[PDB]
Amino acid sequence: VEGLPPGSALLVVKRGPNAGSRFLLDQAITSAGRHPDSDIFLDDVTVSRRHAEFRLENNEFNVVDVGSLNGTYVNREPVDSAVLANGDEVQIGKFRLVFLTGPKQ
Repeated sequence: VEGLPPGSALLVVKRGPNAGSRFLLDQAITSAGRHPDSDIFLDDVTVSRRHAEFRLENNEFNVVDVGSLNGTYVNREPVDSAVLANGDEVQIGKFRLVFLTGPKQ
């Protein structure tokens, strides 16, 4: 995705309550959950208060499950963590997201 701040990435909701919504990943830790102060607020009972984190580490974005009830899935597989690649699908509750790489630093 050319039109993003250098070093950032984007998560797009492909399916779910807010299909079309998208969220910038441009910080060391981006929280995703039903907690009201989540950086990515996914307000559905299928989503844990603190469900996952998108972490920027060694110039790579990783998704980390932080003890969700239903799990965090990357390409349909539940993971404790995964280094994300362009086009990877991430499922958090009933939200189906795709991870898109942005421009380099």
